[PDB]
Amino acid sequence: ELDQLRQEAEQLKNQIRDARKACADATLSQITNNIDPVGRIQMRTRRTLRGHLAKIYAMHWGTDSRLLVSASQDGKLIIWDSYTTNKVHAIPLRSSWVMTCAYAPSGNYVACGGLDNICSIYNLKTREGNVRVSRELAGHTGYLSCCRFLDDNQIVTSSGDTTCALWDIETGQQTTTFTGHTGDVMSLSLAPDTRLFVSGACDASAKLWDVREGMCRQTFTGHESDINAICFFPNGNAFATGSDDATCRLFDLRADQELMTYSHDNIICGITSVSFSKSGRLLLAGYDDFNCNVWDALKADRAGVLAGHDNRVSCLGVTDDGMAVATGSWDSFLKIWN
Amino acid sequence: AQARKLVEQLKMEANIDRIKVSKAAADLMAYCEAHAKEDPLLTPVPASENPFRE
Amino acid sequence: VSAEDKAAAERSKMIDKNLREDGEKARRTLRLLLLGADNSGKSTIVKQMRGIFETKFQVDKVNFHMFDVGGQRDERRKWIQCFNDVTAIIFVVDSSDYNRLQEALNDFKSIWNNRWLRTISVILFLNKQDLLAEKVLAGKSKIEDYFPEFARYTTPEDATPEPGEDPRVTRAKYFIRKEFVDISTASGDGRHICYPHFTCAVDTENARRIFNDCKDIILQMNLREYNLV
Amino acid sequence: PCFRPTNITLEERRLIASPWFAASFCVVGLASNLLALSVLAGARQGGSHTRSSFLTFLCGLVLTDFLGLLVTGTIVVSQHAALFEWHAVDPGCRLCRFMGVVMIFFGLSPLLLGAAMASERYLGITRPFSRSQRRAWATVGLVWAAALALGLLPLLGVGRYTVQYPGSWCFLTLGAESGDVAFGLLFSMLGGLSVGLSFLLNTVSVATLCHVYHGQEAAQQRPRDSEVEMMAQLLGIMVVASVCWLPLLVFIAQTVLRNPPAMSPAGQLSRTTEKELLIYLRVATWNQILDPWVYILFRRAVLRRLQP
Ligand SMILES: CC(C)CCC[C@@H](C)[C@H]1CC[C@H]2[C@@H]3CC=C4C[C@@H](O)CC[C@]4(C)[C@H]3CC[C@]12C
Ligand SMILES: CC(C)CCC[C@@H](C)[C@H]1CC[C@H]2[C@@H]3CC=C4C[C@@H](O)CC[C@]4(C)[C@H]3CC[C@]12C
Ligand SMILES: CC(C)CCC[C@@H](C)[C@H]1CC[C@H]2[C@@H]3CC=C4C[C@@H](O)CC[C@]4(C)[C@H]3CC[C@]12C
Ligand SMILES: CC(C)CCC[C@@H](C)[C@H]1CC[C@H]2[C@@H]3CC=C4C[C@@H](O)CC[C@]4(C)[C@H]3CC[C@]12C
Ligand SMILES: CCCCC[C@H](O)/C=C/[C@@H]1[C@@H](C/C=C\CCCC(=O)O)[C@H]2CO[C@@H]1C2
Repeated sequence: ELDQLRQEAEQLKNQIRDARKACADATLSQITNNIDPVGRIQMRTRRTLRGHLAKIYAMHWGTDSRLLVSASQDGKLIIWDSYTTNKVHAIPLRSSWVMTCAYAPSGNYVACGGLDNICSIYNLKTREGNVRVSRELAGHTGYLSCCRFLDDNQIVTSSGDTTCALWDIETGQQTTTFTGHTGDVMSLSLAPDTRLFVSGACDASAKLWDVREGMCRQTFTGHESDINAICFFPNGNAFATGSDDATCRLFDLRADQELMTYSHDNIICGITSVSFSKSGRLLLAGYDDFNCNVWDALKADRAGVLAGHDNRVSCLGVTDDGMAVATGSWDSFLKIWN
Repeated sequence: AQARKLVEQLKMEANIDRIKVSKAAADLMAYCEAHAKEDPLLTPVPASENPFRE
Repeated sequence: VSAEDKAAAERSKMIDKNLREDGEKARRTLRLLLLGADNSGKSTIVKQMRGIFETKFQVDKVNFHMFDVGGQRDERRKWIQCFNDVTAIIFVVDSSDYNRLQEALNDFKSIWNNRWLRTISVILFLNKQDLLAEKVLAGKSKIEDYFPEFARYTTPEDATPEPGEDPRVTRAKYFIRKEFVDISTASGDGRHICYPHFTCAVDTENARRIFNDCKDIILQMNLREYNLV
Repeated sequence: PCFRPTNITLEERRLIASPWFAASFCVVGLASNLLALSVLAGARQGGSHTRSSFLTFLCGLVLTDFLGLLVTGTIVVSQHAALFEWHAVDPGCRLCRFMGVVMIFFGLSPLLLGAAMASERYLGITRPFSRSQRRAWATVGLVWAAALALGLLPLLGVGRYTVQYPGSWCFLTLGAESGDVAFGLLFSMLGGLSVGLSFLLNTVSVATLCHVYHGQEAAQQRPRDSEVEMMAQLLGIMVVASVCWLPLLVFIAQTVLRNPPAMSPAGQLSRTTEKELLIYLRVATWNQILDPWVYILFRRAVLRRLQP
């Protein structure tokens, strides 16, 4: 029984590895060596959004392209307009410990989660003004690490109990559950079609789950430590994973291979977040070294370095328009680089 | 019976049909080059066209 | 600028004032992180209650918020990073049973050497002191069977045993405290310190103990800030 | 006005009025303040730590001392050489009124700033349960503004700035007129109050630290190097500040008040009084030279870092 299952699993893994090796007919470095590298990138601070009194743990842009919600340990969800420096809303929090924040594409709803294990959805478009608890999602057995808005009625949330859950806002029930991770799910990224999503966990591996089917279509490995964050390529066939090994591994969906890896001797600390440019040429990654690195997605070279913040750089994001990059650290100061 | 579920998941994952690593790299390069002209971060847009100006 | 811009600026200023007032109100309290095990009897100590379980108490002039994490697996290295600014970590360990004592020592050494807790001090409560005294004085469950180093070890001559405590009881108490403090000092660079104590689960002085230890921690932080500059 | 009769003799230039004093003190103070500023800049590059108001005050203090030395010593050395001349340069009461203003500014700023720093340390030690850095900079600016405002008083009356012995510096006159006595008493009173507040607060802080240390640790729970170092720092601050600044303030308060007026009706000043004033100004000036040494350099951590 157990021996037969183990033998079958080993045979399947060996066959998968053989197929992966066979499909590796070349390397992206050889193909891209003929592309002229992009010159040095120098970005300077344009906005220094300040007012948070504690350590900022999350950030998320908005469809308006000038909107970002920041959550900190003081227990405040602050919605900032990127163009100006005027706060729009300063929602308070029941629990001061919040680790994940998400902005709905429509802009009428926001989601928050943390150690409380209960996700709170707030309706920005209040009928009579003021923002309160529009909905509460409960049922998880651990802290929520990430969440994203598939639409205005469905929300996908990844918890620290090694699971992900798709909830219906109107019904307030777990319409779907995804399981299979061995470690805490610390990352989650939505594809442009909002149908298949890649999620990482502490198992040093990532899995692609289809929302419609809810099955592990593909599983990728290679990282030597936990995957802190993941970002999905704009094209729709690749993504990038950042871990504590001071490495950023870019994989592919159709190829089913680890396309490339980014690492340097100087950098030794882990990566807190990852992001992609509008065209995906530039990869953004914040480090515990209090800095951000812009790598060339097609040259495996550190194109640029952004220096700021006096403490750990935790959250990173890129506006949909691609005109600015937002980064939030434990210094209690967000920043916008352009 | 977690072993059966793991075996089924492994079979489903192996059921995919990989095309080519070189083809994927070429597609990624083509996609990057197609939108290379719409990357304000890569190409600094004119200061008059930059909303964050002061 | 304009009417809409003026209204937005006024709203932003009001919001900023509200945040400043809330921060001023909330900066006067202290935060503590409670840790231990199932048998440690964490909830028993600090007999006041005025996932996350929050307790509030108010010693003579200050108020403390003790935060406890429940329903969490052994992989504490992830959420522990959240409590990198707490004033202290109240680590409660059961000092009666010896089979799980080594597990508690391993947990304490893991907490002490954590990367994100290299500045947070630890207030150690060796709970179940009465049970430990009864067990050691009962002539059963010899500590030697679980700790070979216990034999051939004598209490320091310049010592202050508790009044009326039997020599064996004080010897065992000092052995446990010495083990914990050795793990504390071996890897310590002087940035953070461990304060040991002996509770009884029927003592009302635990709140005052925490108050005094936190006062000392803040004083040492201030002294380091003054000197290093 | 602004110039009073005085003439140096032959032997005086060799021993007491020799130019080596000004150059030596200025160079030593400038080097010490530069080293202290380098250490502070390194610490800031390390990062502005929490409760950094003390760092703000220390930066203000070292900056004020450095600027004061660099400003006054240059004029004094130039006059010693033979570049400036009060009878030829700015003869219309133009130049050394600025010298007196800057001298008062840089003689008053260190005392008030030290009092503020001592108050902060006393609050942080005796009452730990009490708490941006904007407030620190606001306080530093307020202290500088108060010092300058006091310095500017003789411009609008009361005070009088005049060139004094050995004809190389220009300072408040020790006259018997109402304005002169008023300004002298005001300056001495503010200096004495600043020194006394610093001494009292530092003494209370040291008493609290001694109570904490001598108080039995029971289990030898702490190596009290940190509390010993702070006690040494506070004792050095108290002794240096007092012994350096009190004599000059006492002298300038006593000279103005005297049954036989110090300055004669014609404006002459006794040679003994001039020499005493010069010596007291030198000993007071040494306070700025020793200030960064006591506050910053005389630290185990700083000395260890600068060892290699
Ligand atoms: C070791 C450090 C603290 C000393 C700093 C102050 C030194 C440089 C000062 C204090 C005493 C000073 C000396 C005192 C008296 C004389 C006699 C005469 O020739 C004029 C200059 C001369 C020779 C001075 C030169 C400068 C001097 C040596
Ligand atoms: C920060 C340090 C360097 C102090 C700087 C203070 C400056 C602003 C002070 C020092 C000396 C001052 C001058 C001294 C004397 C006079 C003559 C009076 O009829 C008009 C004002 C005027 C011209 C003052 C203007 C302000 C002044 C230049
Ligand atoms: C019963 C009474 C005497 C006990 C209280 C006083 C005790 C704690 C003693 C022990 C150490 C002492 C201090 C030791 C050193 C100094 C520095 C000196 O320049 C002023 C007095 C001062 C600050 C002392 C004040 C009194 C003191 C604090
Ligand atoms: C910390 C305490 C001890 C103060 C430090 C010592 C200082 C004040 C000493 C060191 C060198 C000294 C000077 C050395 C020589 C002379 C020449 C003499 O004709 C008048 C005094 C005068 C000008 C001294 C004034 C005091 C002085 C500057
Ligand atoms: C009340 C004055 C406070 C001054 C504080 C300042 O930090 C000290 C400056 C000193 C100045 C004193 C002026 C004249 C003293 C006599 C100079 C001489 O004639 O040789 C110059 C000689 O040392 C330096 C430069």
